[PDB]
Amino acid sequence: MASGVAVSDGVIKVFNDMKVRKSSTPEEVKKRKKAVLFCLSEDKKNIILEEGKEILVGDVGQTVDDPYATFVKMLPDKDCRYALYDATYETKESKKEDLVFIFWAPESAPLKSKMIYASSKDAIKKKLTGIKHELQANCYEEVKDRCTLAEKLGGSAVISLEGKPL
Amino acid sequence: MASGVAVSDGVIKVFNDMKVRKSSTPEEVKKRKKAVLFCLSEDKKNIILEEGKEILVGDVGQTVDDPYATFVKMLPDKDCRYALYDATYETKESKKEDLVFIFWAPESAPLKSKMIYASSKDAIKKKLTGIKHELQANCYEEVKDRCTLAEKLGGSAVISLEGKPL
Amino acid sequence: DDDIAALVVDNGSGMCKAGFAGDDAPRAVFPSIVGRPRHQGVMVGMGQKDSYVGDEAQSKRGILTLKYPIEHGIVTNWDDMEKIWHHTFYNELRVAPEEHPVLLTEAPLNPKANREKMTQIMFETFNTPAMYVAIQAVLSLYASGRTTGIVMDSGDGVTHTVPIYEGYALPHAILRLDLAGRDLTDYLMKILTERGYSFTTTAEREIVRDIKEKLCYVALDFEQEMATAASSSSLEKSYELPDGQVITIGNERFRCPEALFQPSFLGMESCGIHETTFNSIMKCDVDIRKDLYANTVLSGGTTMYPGIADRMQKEITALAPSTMKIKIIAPPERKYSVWIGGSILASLSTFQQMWISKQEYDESGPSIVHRKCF
Repeated sequence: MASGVAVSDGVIKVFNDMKVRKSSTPEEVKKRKKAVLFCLSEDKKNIILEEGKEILVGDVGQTVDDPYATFVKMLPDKDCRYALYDATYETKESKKEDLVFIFWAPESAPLKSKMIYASSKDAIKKKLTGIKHELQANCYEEVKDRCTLAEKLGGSAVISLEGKPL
Repeated sequence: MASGVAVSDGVIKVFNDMKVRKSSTPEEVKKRKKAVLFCLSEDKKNIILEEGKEILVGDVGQTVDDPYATFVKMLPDKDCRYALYDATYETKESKKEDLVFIFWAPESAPLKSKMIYASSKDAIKKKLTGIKHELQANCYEEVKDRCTLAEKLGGSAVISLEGKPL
Repeated sequence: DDDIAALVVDNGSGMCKAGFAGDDAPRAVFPSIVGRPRHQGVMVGMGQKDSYVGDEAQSKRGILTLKYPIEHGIVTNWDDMEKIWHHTFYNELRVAPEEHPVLLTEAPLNPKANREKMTQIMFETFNTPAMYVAIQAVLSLYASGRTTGIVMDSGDGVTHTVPIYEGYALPHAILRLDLAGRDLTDYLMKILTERGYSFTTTAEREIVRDIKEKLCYVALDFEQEMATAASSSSLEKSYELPDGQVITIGNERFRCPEALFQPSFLGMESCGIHETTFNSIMKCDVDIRKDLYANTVLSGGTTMYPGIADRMQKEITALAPSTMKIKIIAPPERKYSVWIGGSILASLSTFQQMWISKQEYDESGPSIVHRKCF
């Protein structure tokens, strides 16, 4: 196999928004998307962004202090989805942000949807024009764990994934 | 970097006073300022004179016989300050007075205040219109020592920094 | 956040870094490499998009040709340099250049032709509202709160000696030495290989970098130390490899830093770098030489090896005539001192008055940068 899907312009539009931040005032800094969920719409002809499911950085201040947990909750092994998440982590000087694509490809997910997803990773990153780092898990425990996110970092120079878990 | 601070008129006012002495009668000769402490006020926008901390020549006669010691006591490495001190020393004929700016820039001082101070030396002397001689130490031992003041002099023709220490 | 946080971009031969004002150190550090097709691309389907900047390119070194935008503190190829600035703002910092003004660092005695042109690119290519050019050696001396002295700067890619008196660098006291930080990493791997460990591919070169900050040590006395090493005992020191094996380093703990001090191990007939600093002092005015000894500052990249401060005192004492005091200035934040000096004085308010703006460039032109400094 090679590249299951060709692109519907939707992913690029939302990705572009994340890349420039699309923010100035305090009002929209908190409306910036820490994480976004991507999936392929029915017939799987096109790849798009899911309106219903997304994670905002403003949430940590607004009401939820663990964005990387909500993501775990809204990503059942029951459904296979594509996602972009901002690392937003501290390494003993200050904190930056690594763009990471999160692949959720649970083996146990319904075969019909999951199989196209699995086969489409080359096609999905094909439009990603090579992505920096990636995290992939097929189960809740790998997605849930702090260490998997920290593995990317290196793990010997990171005391605080979110300023508290490590 | 070039010149961290622009001037608030305060330093010039006090400096001008030292330059003409502003004295006639015996009453104000002893109220002349042997040493003055300068610092930059909060926000570091402006440079001024500290009302609380200063040294008077009259002190040697009045009650303290070692002005250059009191200065050491009131200049912790803990705080970074700018200062003007009058040499008031004897060289085997009689004694004169060299205007010297004393830079107190301890490495160990709180970084936030100290860092602006360090970067502001070109700016602070910029308003000084080039100053004759300067003494700079980042620790108590260099400020405490008689020899550092004597180094400026030359040191081979000075038997008495204050008429007794050397 | 909002007024003009000041984006600082620090450039060198390699291991470049950037951040925001008010910080105590830079937020992100990345490799300086650019890659395009080499050896016809390595087979099956060549043409694609290739111009990789960052550490993603490091893996891709075998299939992409790497060109250095910066060669030992200067920029020869501008096309590679532009990619780095694009990537730093948009991909590494992840902050819009438009809200925050950018400060660019420079190597001491930077050529005049380059200085006018770099300013030119910021104003038209990225439309940046404000920018400033600073010298890494000047800031490090400045950071200690001392304006009179000599600074030995260990850059992330190049080491320069720059004695500074009253903000002015001495043209007759500055020399260029090419061994600084990245080069040592290559060297450490090279001696590690000699003992009996397998390094044959550029991919695992990066791994020794981790080794460098954790395991590089400087001995109080090199020859005495060598005799101790033969017996082994407690000399061997543990280290973590991603796979699980631990590579033990015993007499290599002190020998690696020694290459700077003793180039002969490399195969160089050149004098040691500490000695090189001494030559600059000899050339300098005799009256201020005693002051210079008390004004010495150690900052940057690889000066953070423990025991280095102890070694410096010994060699300088042997090199110096005698009968006088030698004092070394040691700032806690010496690794980040170069970046730190630039970060703090970029947003106070009175630094607003001093900024070189885009609007000014349009009027006077390239000539403006020479005119307002001092």
